[PDB]
Amino acid sequence: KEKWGIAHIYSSFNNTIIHITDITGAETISRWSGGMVVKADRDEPSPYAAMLAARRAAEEALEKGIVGVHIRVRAPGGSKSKTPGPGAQAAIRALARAGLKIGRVEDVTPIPHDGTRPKGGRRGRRV
Amino acid sequence: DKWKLKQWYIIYAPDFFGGVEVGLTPADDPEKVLNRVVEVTLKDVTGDFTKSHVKLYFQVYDVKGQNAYTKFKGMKLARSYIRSLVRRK
Amino acid sequence: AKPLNERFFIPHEIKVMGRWSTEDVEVRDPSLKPYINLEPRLLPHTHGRHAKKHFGKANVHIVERLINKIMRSGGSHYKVAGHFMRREHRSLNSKKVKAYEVVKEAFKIIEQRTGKNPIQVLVWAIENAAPREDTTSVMFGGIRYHVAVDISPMRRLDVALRNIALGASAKCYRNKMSFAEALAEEIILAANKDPKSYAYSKKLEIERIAESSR
Amino acid sequence: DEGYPAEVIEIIGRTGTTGDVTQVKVRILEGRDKGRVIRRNVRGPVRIGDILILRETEREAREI
Repeated sequence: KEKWGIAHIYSSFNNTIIHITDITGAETISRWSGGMVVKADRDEPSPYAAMLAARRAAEEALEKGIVGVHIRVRAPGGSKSKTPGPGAQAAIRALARAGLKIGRVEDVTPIPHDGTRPKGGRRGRRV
Repeated sequence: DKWKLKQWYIIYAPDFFGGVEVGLTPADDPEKVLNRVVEVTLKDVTGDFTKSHVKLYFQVYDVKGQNAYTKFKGMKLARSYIRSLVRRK
Repeated sequence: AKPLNERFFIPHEIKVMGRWSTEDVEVRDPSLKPYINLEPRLLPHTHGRHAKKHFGKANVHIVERLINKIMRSGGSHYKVAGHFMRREHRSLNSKKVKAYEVVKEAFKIIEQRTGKNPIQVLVWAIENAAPREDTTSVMFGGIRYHVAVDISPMRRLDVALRNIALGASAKCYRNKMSFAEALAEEIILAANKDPKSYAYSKKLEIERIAESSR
Repeated sequence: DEGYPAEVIEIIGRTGTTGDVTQVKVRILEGRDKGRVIRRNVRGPVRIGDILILRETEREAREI
């Protein structure tokens, strides 16, 4: 009789998304992102915005009855960056603090086995 | 509010894994929970503390009035465990 | 004008200005308590002697600090209330006797209006006007970032006193109101947390900016 | 609000664009984080034994 779900965190260099679903992941419970909390695009990937979005999502999950969550951190992966953005550990800490028990913590970034060609050309970004 | 229309079903592991409880899932219609996949660990399924890196995937195949039983679909090893196993030299 | 017994006042006990005692003055802010000096002192005039030593201002009486902050012009390179206050030949710069008289009259007005200890009212005003957080730029990588930082008690007290002095100057600038009356009104408003006080308004603005930055 | 006082116990070093901020380690005097030692940036002159009124005890300042 324990309510355990899964908290998927999408962390990038432009935004952070916190999405709380059931144990099977087929039932959305709460979904919050930085852009729905902060007013500026530059502030979207900030750890403060991640913490606020995580707090709102945790409050919604607690209201709906979820008491524990399994963390699933994810960078964009694929041909894009494979490292999580700044607002991932902050979101995890906010989830732990807001009143949700924390279970397994794993990284589920999609790692290609020599997949598609990344964008930017053979010379990359030249800034 | 569609949330008040959702009922909670209890997910049951396959018979050869002991048939123990693994979680609860909300659903409006019982057919919508007839194909969901849940990921668990052998540590939770059996109680072995050493084998916490093994992940089992159970897919629901039957609903019997708030009791959704599952079948075995796949087993995987933890990515961190594999990365620790693989090294240079 | 002034009574002779006041023009030739002769104190007999060690107390601030010979009229008010700090024994009953209480500071309930743990951060600012060790840095507000309330030791028994009659004349608040140390002739400097504290600028040389690091953290030397922690041993200077709060009344003398207020007198020193008042002893100024009001504004030279910044704008207070949207105006410059460049008083060159008619400022209180290096006029400690004039600053002392102004502070004494302001304390008398505060005592008459409130009914409590003027030093206690000043302590309340400083506590209610001391900000707790600020913002600053930190250079990491190759560019800067604005982040929120805490404020040391020393800077808190300094900012509170400077803001009170600036508010008094603005209230007394080019109006029928005198400097002592303006200072008394500013101190009373800051103690009562009224937003019209310049120090309290500046504290609220700084805290809001810090909250936005963090 | 009233913040939470915390006592400074050790100083890391100087930090900032113009080097006007100081990083210290503080111990929460009271609140939900009783006894926890965290690290924060400070503006203004600071010395061991000072008390800072943190508006919150959540984000710890990173390494130098």
